[PDB]
Amino acid sequence: RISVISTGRRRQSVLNLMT
Amino acid sequence: MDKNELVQKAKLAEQAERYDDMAACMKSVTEQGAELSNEERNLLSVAYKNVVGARRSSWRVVSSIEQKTGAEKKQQMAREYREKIETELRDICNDVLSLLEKFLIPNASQAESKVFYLKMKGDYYRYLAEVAAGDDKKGIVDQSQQAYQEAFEISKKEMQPTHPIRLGLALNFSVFYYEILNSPEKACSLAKTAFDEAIAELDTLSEESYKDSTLIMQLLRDNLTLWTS
Amino acid sequence: MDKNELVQKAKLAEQAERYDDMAACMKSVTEQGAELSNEERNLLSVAYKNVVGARRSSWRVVSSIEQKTEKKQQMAREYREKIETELRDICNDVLSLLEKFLIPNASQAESKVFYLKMKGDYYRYLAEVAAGDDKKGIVDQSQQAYQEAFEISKKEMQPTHPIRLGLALNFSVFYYEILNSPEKACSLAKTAFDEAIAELDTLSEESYKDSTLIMQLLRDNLTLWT
Ligand SMILES: OC[C@H]1O[C@@](CO)(O[C@H]2O[C@H](CO)[C@@H](O)[C@H](O)[C@H]2O)[C@@H](O)[C@@H]1O
Ligand SMILES: OC[C@H]1O[C@@](CO)(O[C@H]2O[C@H](CO)[C@@H](O)[C@H](O)[C@H]2O)[C@@H](O)[C@@H]1O
Ligand SMILES: [Cl-]
Ligand SMILES: [Cl-]
Ligand SMILES: [Cl-]
Ligand SMILES: [Cl-]
Repeated sequence: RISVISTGRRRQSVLNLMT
Repeated sequence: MDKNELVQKAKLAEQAERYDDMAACMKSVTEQGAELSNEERNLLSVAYKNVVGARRSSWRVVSSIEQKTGAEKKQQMAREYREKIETELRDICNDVLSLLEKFLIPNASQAESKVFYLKMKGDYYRYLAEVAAGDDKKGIVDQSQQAYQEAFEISKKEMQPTHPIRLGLALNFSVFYYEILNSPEKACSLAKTAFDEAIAELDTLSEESYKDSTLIMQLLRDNLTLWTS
Repeated sequence: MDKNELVQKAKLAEQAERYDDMAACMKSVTEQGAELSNEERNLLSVAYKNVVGARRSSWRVVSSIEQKTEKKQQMAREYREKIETELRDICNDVLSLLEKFLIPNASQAESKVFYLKMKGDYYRYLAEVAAGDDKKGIVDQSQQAYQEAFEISKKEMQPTHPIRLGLALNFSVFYYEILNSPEKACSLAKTAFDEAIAELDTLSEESYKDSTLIMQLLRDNLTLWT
């Protein structure tokens, strides 16, 4: 399941998602 | 394609984290001319949030690098890359603002939806303002502020202080003040008023309404804390 | 355009997390025909790993959706095929650079093994989404690339060398996942693990910083697999 490759507080803004 | 095929493809693309595909699907849905359902609106909004968000994040990284580099051909490289990203960003925002003008805002049949789309117009002009320079900037900033202000008046008249969209508008409009107009005092006043008017009615809410409202109330609270400390 | 300039653009694209831009830069660098520096080799590898990785991830999600469902089950299939085409294009892109520039120009065993392993890897990604007739020829090209890398690394590299270890790991995974032959997979990973531990029993110091962690991957597969 594993293979390998070798090498040499911000302000909030909001999106409302109404159901 | 018909609407349902487009909507299901948008949902597939969302699952596959392919947001450009997702946005193209929902743009086509919007362009069929019927008022969007809450679900279609959410898919559209989430798609473009991710598409423009990737550019905003990249822009801030490359802007920072450009500003922190003893000039060289290095600074010019970063400048040009920044401008490449800005063009993508502007095209994305113009697309959204055109959908808002031609379809979304005209078709909005309820106060809730109307405030939502005007807030969204304020947001995407705000993203243009983040990246605007000189002559164009003032005009863009005014367009953002006018969308937000109109959203604000309708929400005040038509919605409960605890409504998540009324609260979320207050949040992003306060961010606009703080960050785009560099007016901290108005930003904090706006945010605090929305917060205080919501707690005063928090007893009205059901178990579920309460959770919706309190999530955005926390965001107002935390922005305020950040800005007054 | 200046190579050093393309390289600095690649690094900018990387920091901005725009990996398609990053890959396009390193591709142009490769096409200039000079042998890649170690830095350039890493940037190229990292760029395409991310680019192809996004499609592989998308492909696995959309396949899993397609399985767990007649009109929706077919929409997924045609989306999956759209993703497969991007994926195949990316793999063919990489495999062409390897064939035309990287592998023939590699003047060191370490670079040559690295690129042959990369060839094995990208043919493996093609085999992950290959169907019917074409799959067997893809699978064979992957195996021959790995095998060629393997023979060189056995002669020229220490058993604990991270590239030699990473090759044994990926080649063993290929045997298991692509050829479904854990008898070959276990044997190769075991032999590779045993040779590396014999070296560490002899020397006082590990020669490379990442040897032991890759060795762990080998044994864990050896224990997980038979
Ligand atoms: O990422 C924005 C950038 O992408 C391009 C294609 O290279 O256009 C895509 O995105 C636009 C904005 O959403 C869409 O209007 C367009 O249909 C889509 O191909 C560029 O044109 C744009 O600058
Ligand atoms: O994502 C793969 C997809 O991208 C396209 C452009 O839409 O091609 C780009 O990626 C290829 C693979 O790395 C490059 O060979 C090509 O030069 C680059 O523009 C498609 O052609 C491809 O399917
Ligand atoms: Cl479409
Ligand atoms: Cl719907
Ligand atoms: Cl609170
Ligand atoms: Cl270099």
